[PDB]
Amino acid sequence: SEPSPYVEFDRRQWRALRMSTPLALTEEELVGLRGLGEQIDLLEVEEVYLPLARLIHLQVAARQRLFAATAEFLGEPPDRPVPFIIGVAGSVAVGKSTTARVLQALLARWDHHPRVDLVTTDGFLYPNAELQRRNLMHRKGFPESYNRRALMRFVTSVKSGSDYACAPVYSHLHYDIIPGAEQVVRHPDILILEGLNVLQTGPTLMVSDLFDFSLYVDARIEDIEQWYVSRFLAMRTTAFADPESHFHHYAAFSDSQAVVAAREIWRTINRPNLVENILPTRPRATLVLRKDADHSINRLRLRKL
Amino acid sequence: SEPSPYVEFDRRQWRALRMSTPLALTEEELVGLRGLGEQIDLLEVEEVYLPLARLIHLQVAARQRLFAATAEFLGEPPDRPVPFIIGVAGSVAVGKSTTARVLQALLARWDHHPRVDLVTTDGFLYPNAELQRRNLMHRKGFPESYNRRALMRFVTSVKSGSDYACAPVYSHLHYDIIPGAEQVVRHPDILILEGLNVLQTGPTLMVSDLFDFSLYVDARIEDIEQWYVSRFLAMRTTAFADPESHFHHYAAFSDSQAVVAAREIWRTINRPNLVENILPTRPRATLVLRKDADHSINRLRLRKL
Ligand SMILES: CC(C)(COP(=O)(O)OP(=O)(O)OC[C@H]1O[C@@H](n2cnc3c(N)ncnc32)[C@H](O)[C@@H]1OP(=O)(O)O)[C@@H](O)C(=O)NCCC(=O)NCCSSCCO
Ligand SMILES: CC(C)(COP(=O)(O)OP(=O)(O)OC[C@H]1O[C@@H](n2cnc3c(N)ncnc32)[C@H](O)[C@@H]1OP(=O)(O)O)[C@@H](O)C(=O)NCCC(=O)NCCSSCCO
Repeated sequence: SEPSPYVEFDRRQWRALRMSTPLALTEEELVGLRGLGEQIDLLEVEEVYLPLARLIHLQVAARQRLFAATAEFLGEPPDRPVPFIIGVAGSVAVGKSTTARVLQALLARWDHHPRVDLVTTDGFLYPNAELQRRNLMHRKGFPESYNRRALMRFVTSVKSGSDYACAPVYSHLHYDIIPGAEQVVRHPDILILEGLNVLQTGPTLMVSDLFDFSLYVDARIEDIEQWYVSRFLAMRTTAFADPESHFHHYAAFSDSQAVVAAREIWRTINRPNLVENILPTRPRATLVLRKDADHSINRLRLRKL
Repeated sequence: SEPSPYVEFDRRQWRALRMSTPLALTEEELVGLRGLGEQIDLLEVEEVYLPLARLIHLQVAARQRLFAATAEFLGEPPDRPVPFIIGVAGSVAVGKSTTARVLQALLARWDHHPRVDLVTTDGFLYPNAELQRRNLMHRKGFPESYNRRALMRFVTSVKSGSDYACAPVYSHLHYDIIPGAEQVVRHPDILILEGLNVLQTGPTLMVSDLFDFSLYVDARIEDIEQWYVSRFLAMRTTAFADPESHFHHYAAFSDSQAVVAAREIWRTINRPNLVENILPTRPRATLVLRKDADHSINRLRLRKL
């Protein structure tokens, strides 16, 4: 009685689209792809990520057909397909990075055996020096803190079938970009771009306009704040514990101080960014994975149109 | 030495992509599709619109393949394809409406014989009453003067394979929407949406996100002002001449007054709208037809990626 471009699913419903897709991941390999605080088990990989993987390959061939028509039209000469670009977006601490890692492993282990790369956009973040100069240290993560010009070049270069294309490297440990570090990407079959900012749209063409498929990992804003604070507290004995950690001073905080500090940074930087720039981007993602307070994925929204 | 998602053409180059596409339009039929002030001849239809028509059908099949994958995935039941939506955008008086009419006739006369409809977005303009109430009479044509909610419904409804979907009707003569008038669209093979506003992007999903192909008819902003003023002067003896014309008072203007009036409305309403909302939309169109001062199409920009 009122059409929608979306189709909504239940884990029970989605679970059924797996068909007879092979589970090529061990419980040992899954654990190494897992992020701090993530609750993902093989059952979810089976129940949720397998159908998603199937759907994606179905479309990788169908999309390769499209560029064929434009090629047949322009009447140009291949054997090297157009890379299939996938964008993964989500809030900080919502688990998008884990989702991206699983998705890569799952896709790379497919009969025809593709070359699946994964690049995180934080490598296109301006160096801390440039941020201070632009007065954006307090806005790290916002669309302005990234070198969107460079990011666009990279993706354009890769999808154009460039032989070699490389990107800068970000160190979460040093909270800055690594001097002289490069991530090289040579003609991949599927490139996964993961970032807070990736689904952004605008006046000029943007990276989002070059995606062939996009995932938005969603959760309740109040639940993410919890995951964030939790992770923060747990990093006192892991990352912050390292002397080279930029936030080594946090390691000594007490459960009490830590929760305060964590909440401050959240409502001050991460929350505004989520509400203002990331969330407004959800409507356009191809697939939206809605997570529950327990980190469990129980609802899925697919773009049929 | 720096990739781009576009490919630029010369009329000579583009002219060559026609291959052996049949010219099924008479010089008599072309004239009836022509707009006041337009200089389009069969040569241009042959030289420019024929390759474009070929390219479009190439992609209509390739795109139908894509929805097939999503269908095979969801494992649903067809014989009635997903309508192929084409958006045509451009400034007022740039000729987009003529371009749209030619494109429709050209496409509808193709071997397999498709059902090609054409809807103009001005029918989704709020009635003059609603505009006055919202204080937008001076902003007729801007994105806010349209009922984007209704427009989105319509297109969504049609692409969903709706049996019947209908739209309101706008009268250029009465400068308002016709009471009780409906344009009915029954499961078309290709729906062409033509409007100033169609390529607009935003926070939520928009009509532009549902297009499968888009044309942007471009020209020099200074040349359009000329075409506009010219047309205005010529409408004194055509449209404005009719007693029922909302702008019947303009028919009596002298060449002098008319040019003044025309220029006022231009720099006041149409130009701002062009610069502010329409032009910023060009980068995203699939095909950009650049017209020359003589109304001739001499350059084409295609989105390869
Ligand atoms: C730098 C930036 C923009 C990075 O955004 P991301 O999208 O990468 O954040 P996300 O939550 O997805 O983190 C991705 C990975 O990066 C890890 N990570 C994040 N921050 C740090 C860190 N400081 N040290 C070590 N690892 C970190 C995080 O644990 C994930 O690892 P795994 O999934 O393998 O377990 C963001 O963390 C930031 O700094 N935002 C504003 C300032 C801020 O939040 N400062 C607090 C610093 S201590 S708190 C925990 C990280 O926010
Ligand atoms: C109503 C609106 C938004 C319509 O925008 P459109 O995109 O349809 O304009 P566009 O230039 O593409 O016109 C499309 C057709 O609509 C015709 N047309 C435009 N205005 C009128 C009119 N007032 N009376 C009769 N026909 C008209 C025009 O000649 C085209 O016909 P053909 O291609 O078959 O020869 C626009 O004309 C408008 O009113 N804009 C702001 C106010 C304004 O410009 N007022 C001046 C009124 S007299 S001047 C000539 C039309 O601007």
